[PDB]
Amino acid sequence: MKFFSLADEAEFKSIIISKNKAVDVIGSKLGGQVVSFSDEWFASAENLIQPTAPIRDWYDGWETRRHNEMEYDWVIIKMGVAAAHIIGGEIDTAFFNGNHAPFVSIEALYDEGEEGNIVEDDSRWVEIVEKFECGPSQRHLFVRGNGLTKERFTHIKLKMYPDGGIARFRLYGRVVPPIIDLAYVCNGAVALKYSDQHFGSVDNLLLPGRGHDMSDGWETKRSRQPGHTDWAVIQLGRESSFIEKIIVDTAHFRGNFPQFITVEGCLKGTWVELVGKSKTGPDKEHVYEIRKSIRVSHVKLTIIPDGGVKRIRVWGY
Amino acid sequence: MKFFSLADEAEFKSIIISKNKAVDVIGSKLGGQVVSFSDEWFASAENLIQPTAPIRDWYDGWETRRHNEMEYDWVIIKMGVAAAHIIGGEIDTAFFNGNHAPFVSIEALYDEGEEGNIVEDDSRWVEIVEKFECGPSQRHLFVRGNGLTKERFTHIKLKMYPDGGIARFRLYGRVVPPIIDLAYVCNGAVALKYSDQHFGSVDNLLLPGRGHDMSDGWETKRSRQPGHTDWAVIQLGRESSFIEKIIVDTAHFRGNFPQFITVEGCLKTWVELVGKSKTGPDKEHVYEIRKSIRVSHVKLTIIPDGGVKRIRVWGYH
Amino acid sequence: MKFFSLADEAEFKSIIISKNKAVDVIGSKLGGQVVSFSDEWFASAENLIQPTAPIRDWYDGWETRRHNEMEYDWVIIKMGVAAAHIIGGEIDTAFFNGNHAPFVSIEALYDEGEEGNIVEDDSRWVEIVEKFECGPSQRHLFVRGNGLTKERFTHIKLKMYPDGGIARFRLYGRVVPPIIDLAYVCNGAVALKYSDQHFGSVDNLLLPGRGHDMSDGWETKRSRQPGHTDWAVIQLGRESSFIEKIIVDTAHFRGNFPQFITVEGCLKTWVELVGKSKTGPDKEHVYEIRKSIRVSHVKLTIIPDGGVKRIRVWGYH
Amino acid sequence: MKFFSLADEAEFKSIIISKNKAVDVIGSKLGGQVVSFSDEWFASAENLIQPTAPIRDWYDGWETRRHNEMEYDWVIIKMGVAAAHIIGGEIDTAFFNGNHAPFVSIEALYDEGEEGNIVEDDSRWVEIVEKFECGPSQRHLFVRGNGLTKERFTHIKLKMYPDGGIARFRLYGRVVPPIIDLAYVCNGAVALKYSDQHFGSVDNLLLPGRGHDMSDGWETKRSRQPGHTDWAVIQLGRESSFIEKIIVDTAHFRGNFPQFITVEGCLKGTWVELVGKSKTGPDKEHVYEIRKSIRVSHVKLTIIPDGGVKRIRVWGY
Amino acid sequence: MKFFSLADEAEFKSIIISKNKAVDVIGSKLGGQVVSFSDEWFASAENLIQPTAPIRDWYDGWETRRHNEMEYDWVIIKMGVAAAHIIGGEIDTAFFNGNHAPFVSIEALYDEGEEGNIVEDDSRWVEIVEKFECGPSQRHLFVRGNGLTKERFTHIKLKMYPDGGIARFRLYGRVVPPIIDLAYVCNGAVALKYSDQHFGSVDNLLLPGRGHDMSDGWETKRSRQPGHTDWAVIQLGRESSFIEKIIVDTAHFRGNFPQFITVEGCLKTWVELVGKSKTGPDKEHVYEIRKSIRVSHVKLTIIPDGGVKRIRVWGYH
Amino acid sequence: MKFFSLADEAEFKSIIISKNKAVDVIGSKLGGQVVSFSDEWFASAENLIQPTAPIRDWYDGWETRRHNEMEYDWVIIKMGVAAAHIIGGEIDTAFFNGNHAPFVSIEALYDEGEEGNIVEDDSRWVEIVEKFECGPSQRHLFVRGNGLTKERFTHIKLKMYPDGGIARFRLYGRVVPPIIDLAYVCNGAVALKYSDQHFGSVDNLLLPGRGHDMSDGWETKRSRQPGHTDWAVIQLGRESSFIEKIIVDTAHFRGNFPQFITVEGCLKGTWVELVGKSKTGPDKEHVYEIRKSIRVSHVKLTIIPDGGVKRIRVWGY
Repeated sequence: MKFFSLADEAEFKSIIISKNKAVDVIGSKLGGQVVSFSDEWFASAENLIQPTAPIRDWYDGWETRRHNEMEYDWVIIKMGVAAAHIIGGEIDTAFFNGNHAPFVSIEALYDEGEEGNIVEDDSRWVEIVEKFECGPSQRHLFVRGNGLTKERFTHIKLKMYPDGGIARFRLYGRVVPPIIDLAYVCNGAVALKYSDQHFGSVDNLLLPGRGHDMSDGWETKRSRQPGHTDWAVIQLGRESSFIEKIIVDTAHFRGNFPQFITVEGCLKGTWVELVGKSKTGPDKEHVYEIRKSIRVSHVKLTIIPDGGVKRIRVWGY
Repeated sequence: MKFFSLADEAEFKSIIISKNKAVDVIGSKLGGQVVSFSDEWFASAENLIQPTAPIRDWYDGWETRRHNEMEYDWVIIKMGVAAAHIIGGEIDTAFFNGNHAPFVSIEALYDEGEEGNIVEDDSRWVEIVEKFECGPSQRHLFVRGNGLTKERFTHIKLKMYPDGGIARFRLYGRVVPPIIDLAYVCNGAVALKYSDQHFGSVDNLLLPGRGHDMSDGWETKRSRQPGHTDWAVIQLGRESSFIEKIIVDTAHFRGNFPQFITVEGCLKTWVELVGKSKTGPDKEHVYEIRKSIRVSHVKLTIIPDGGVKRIRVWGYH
Repeated sequence: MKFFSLADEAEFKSIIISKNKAVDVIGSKLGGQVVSFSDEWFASAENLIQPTAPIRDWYDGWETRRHNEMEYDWVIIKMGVAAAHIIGGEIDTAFFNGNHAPFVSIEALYDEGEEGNIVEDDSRWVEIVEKFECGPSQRHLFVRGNGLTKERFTHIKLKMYPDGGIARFRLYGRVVPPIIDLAYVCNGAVALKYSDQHFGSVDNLLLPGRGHDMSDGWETKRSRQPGHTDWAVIQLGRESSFIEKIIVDTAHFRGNFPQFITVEGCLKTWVELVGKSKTGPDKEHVYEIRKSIRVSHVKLTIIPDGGVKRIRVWGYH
Repeated sequence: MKFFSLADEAEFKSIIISKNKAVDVIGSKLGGQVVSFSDEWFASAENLIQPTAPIRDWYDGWETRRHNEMEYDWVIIKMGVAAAHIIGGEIDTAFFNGNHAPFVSIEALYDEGEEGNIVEDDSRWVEIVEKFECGPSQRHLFVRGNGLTKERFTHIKLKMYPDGGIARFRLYGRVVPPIIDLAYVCNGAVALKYSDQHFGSVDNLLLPGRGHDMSDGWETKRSRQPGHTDWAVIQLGRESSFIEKIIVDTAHFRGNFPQFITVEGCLKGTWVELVGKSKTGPDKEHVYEIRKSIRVSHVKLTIIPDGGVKRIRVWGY
Repeated sequence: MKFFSLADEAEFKSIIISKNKAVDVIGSKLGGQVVSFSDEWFASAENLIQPTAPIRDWYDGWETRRHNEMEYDWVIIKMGVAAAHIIGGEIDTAFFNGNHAPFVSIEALYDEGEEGNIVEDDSRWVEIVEKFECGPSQRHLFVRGNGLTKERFTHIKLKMYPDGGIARFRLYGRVVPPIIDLAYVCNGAVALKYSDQHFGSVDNLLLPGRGHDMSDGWETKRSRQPGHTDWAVIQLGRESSFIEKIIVDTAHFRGNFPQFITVEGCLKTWVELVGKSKTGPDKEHVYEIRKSIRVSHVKLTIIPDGGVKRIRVWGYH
Repeated sequence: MKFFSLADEAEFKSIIISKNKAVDVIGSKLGGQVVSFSDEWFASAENLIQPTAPIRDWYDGWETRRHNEMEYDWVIIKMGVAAAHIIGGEIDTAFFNGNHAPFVSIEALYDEGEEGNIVEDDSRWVEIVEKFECGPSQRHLFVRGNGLTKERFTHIKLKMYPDGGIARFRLYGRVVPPIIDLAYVCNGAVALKYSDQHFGSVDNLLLPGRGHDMSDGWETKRSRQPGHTDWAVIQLGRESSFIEKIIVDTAHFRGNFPQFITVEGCLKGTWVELVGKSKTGPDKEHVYEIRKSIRVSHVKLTIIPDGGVKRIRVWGY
């Protein structure tokens, strides 16, 4: 289990995103749910998986009562996705300076069907991340020493020895997919690179639903340089052959949506235009019928000159 | 399709709950999620499936802009449940007087796996409920003339002609079963009878997770006469042959948790499965049975009253 | 001086609106401003001229301290309009039960230019409305027996004997006209008829600026029958001889702006000045006429309903 | 067009106030109004002219949608005063770091009478301040290269190429006046110098109305030094000959109003007492009958030992 | 023990106020303080003695958890007063419907000095009020059949059988007198009659300190007929022989303080002690008498109405 | 009168607490009340004695109107305790930077019985702390040059020459006590030393009542070191001989109450166990019957491994 410091978050993201095409599979934004837990006295376990960063001044996180008599506190979380292989994750103890979780370990298990709610007592649990030490009010970026778990997993269990507080818990993993949305996160797609993110993130583009407001989308500052543009490179969770339609949803972007957009395709060198410059409108699902055969592995959305987009869909085989 | 007036809700349930063994398969509490919609100008589409009763003042409901160019507005909702057969539902237009939905019609569709977010266009959409008329600020309890739909669906589509507002949308259906939690709502269990429901319904007993607070559970009024007790009759999604674990969870109930609880089983005459046991607060109570019985309906008894969050029943057959 | 009961508001308007062509010349919405007052101990004098109806709970009104040493309390208000002849007004004592104004009397005055803030002392103050009696928590609609005052004024003074509270003070008067906006309230135009007023009155159509939000405009209920339309009949401050520009402004109406609008002219039989045109949201619609017509009353028609912020009509004569 | 930095605001105020006797003639505090504008999506154009300084955390200013297709956005503001000559002004882009207006130019025009609402299209518009560049989150103090415009103006137009945000817009100008209030701002009077201002400003003394609270008055910290005093030198908008009465209004100053006051007069060298030490009371209009003939150009109010005053009036010829 | 219905409150007071000369000796306003309690799970025990009437929504009252193992829940309250004899009180179960206190009983105890906080256990606790039954959301005005208790107490104990909620608990008793303030509540004075009580009762006149705001005083409605006056008849804790100072305190009454006040004395025919004097706001009015009179009941007269905070009367005997 | 700086607060506390066994006898937390005052215009005199530290952004303190004509402003405060000897105190002018009280002096007086409310005019007042200078926004720790006043006192009077603001006023004094609670503050007990205080203070343990929430108790951070503990040494206000029972109340500490506690006794050298390790529960009054004879002067409560306690009682002779 190698650790990373804020100083090298760049490298950490590289090991996680670019090299292992993984995502925070327990995040609520994508479907993650809290199945159970041992205690939740000062702050709810649900706080652990929210998309927003921890706020202060009540605590934004999971804090249990004091003096646990059990060897550890715990929580069981079900991935939003069908299953995935784990590479690493984050444990943020933000604003918990002292009463933070002293040590933490993670376990996983695979449950064929939604037969019921998993119990912490289940015999299928398996250690995914050996016990390690946490520091106060900080982020712990960690990767498994051997990398991607060779087994598939559906539920994960966080353990805090013996109790305390954790602000956020992120667990990155390679989605094991179930005509389909090739750029859908639940199908294995992930956001790779991007010009910039002001609010929201490029990985919001590959999510379920149209969202609730502009916060769950991808937005970029108001630029001024001529010929300026913004872009996001998504790696479809499965190389295409036939792309029927590409959808660019600007839902909730009413006064800051892009002026034009263009989509391109690349195969694991040259980029090919799939949807040339197209004037876009506010809060709409602009649908582009491609009906073309191409072997693309990556898609690139370009916002011009900048703006906000909620989602991008790429239906095909 | 028959409609029921408020003074007939008693019979309405009879049709959907006792007879058809249905439950609200699109509500959030259970996993219902908005996939998309044509517009949400004045009020968010997600409000539709909330578990709370509409609240006044912003509008606690769904509302599109005026003068729709298309023939109707729509919202696409994915079932929380794995699949279900439909019988009817509720369309509450609360607090929308005049600008309420003139007409509504419902369509269902069956999609195998989360390939992506279904589109209005999809040629699999079929009419499940013929277009009927809505009135100002009221509830519309309806049931399909032909009872349950022979087919089973995973997503439903609501159509409002041509635009306006709907406060709530409940769609009732019989869940299709995917050791298993035999009382778990996802496996087809439903609550038929209850002695009392002061706060939170009895159908909360059979849901995923442990919830957020006392509101997603079952709570009865405070009683005074000796020997008084409250109960909930639950129909297992399948008859049992063997039962290993029964779990009564009082999570979140700290000052009003029941004093003692018992669990009796029946085949449709009652047999004791769990003898009178003193319960505690915000705790999971695990009772080992290791016995074999052919019970179909279970009955939780809390004494003298109080609240319980969940009841699990692990068995076979 | 005659008074009208609520069940007579219908006739009240007839007298002031249709007959005398008056408008509330001291309200803030139109430019009314408090110049000074003798006291505002419990509630601000500025509340008097607000466009909203009194709201309960602080007191939404004007209230002076108890036991006034002088004979009466007073407030001096300057007309928004350039000058006007008075017919009557409203004195709403809403929510002031018992400590309401026992008596009230009104005085007017004509001051050329903004030399400074007029004083109570000024020897130009003349009685326009004889001292009458007010009752607890109610509205007092009154009209001068001698109709319009032969003279024209710029400031008015309200006297409360000897102290107490008044929720609202409306003073109706016929504006004195200073290419010109012939429908502009400052030039003497007034709205006589309207098919409907769900939110915001039709007299908002003829005001300065584009307003703040949807509240300072005209909005009609959402309609359902085909071919339904809503309208507003406006009397120009002067008959036209030539009309160059007509402008329909829907500023702030983004989801309920009208679909199409038309403008007909009449001389007091209607003539089309602006043919059916599709309108947009939060936009100014400029229609060139370059024609000559002797119209006195204009009529805006929005289809099928919705809201409009302003209507301008530039002409001659 | 010479610019000034916060470092030399002192000199800027000198060029504007002392040398050109000008005031912020479009300020709402004095009567400035927003007539129209091109867009107002993120923040209202009315925010531009409010008396208070820009606050943060919604934006306190004027921000338009993105990617304007028109060459520039704009707003038309009507001065509170009858007319004035312009010398300069301020453009604050506070808290707009990046999305601020890249460039700005100002235009003016004179409209004989309130014939209607001016259109940005009017042919009378005249460039008053050539296009210049703005920086992020900062104040831009600017003066016209040639100084006071030889022409009179009533409306001014701010243009933002092509869109963005401006926090505040101040436009200083010499008021062209219409027995009168010689110290009335609408008559050309201006606050020249002053010992100090804690809350509110000395220029609040020459405003219309009695105000709403202590914020629109002039207040000084609680001093302790013996024989300490505070003063404000106003320059009447017109040399006097006969001063009938001087009014000192302490409206809204109930616990921090001055203990004594004295008024003096000077002619453009020696100061002459007009109202000697006079014990003052709370929330009152202390009226001093002078009935004296004097050629004063400047008036000086002295607060002892300190305190709060709402307004000072000086009636005469 | 007799109970009185609301339509009998008139008689209730007669018994406790005029006859027995009692006052609410446990309310906070007067010094009542919670010493301890068995439980406060859903609602704080301190709410019981608040001077305000119960307010809805949290619960404005006292509420213990469900299923008490002991026979009853309890709260221990220490009298503000030095000691008192009990006659009866009020038990308001407002807003507690069903989960209200089934039964209640009261016990008193006399402890010399503040040795510590009394315990439920203490063998000095004696029954003062036999266990009676309470109903849902209502007031219970009761009086002891045997009138005043022969003994005097310092602390009282409320017992709720077995658990539930009580909104308010008033306990009436005749205070035991420890130059002295002869009208001071702690010396046994009580208010018998008043002409009017619009805001705040007359018994506030005789309390410790000057209070917090206008709410802890006596305020009468605004009157209109000439010569109208309001009064309060107060019974001194002892007859006077000599009276040196009378003090009328209008602290906090700034805009509704009385205009003039007078004070007459009587022996139980009235004699003037303080002649008509003009009163001021938020000020203490000290009137020297230096005379000897055998008065027992004093009478404060405010003209024409208004509010007064306190009335002190220093004398001998 | 020697002063102390924040730098030597440690020494100041030593002179006050350890050497003179004194406490803040006018604090509201212990019973202190405001009897009267000269003015309270900007901020209530009651703010002076609240237990919490001064907050900002209305002012948290006592601020009077400006320009007092009287030689000084003042306030009369009654100690919560029966009487005490004074050693020193604190005057905090927090957040009052400039308008703070320039000078201050303190007076005291003894009133046999609660005969009435003391007047600032009383002849018994005695100078306890000669007039001294205060600085802006700071704490003034001061001790009487000669120390403990040889006389007993019940009321104290703060004087501010001539007016301004004081944030807090603390007056430490040795309590003159009235089977009893030997560790009760009202009996002369005081908190001496302690391992640490996170929230609340160790001196909260010796207070009246059970409190309102966790803020009026003694709590320590969540520790992690093995064998870690927390303790508080109380000095009984009177050496014991027979200790009947010791009570440890953990009221309001539900999730952070200690796991075990032990009480010890010492005589003015060796510590003796009085209550050995005892598992403690939440929100309960753990009662320990000692029924032992011992000459202890000091008591020591030990929290293990840490936690929160509301009060400790020690009944005996």
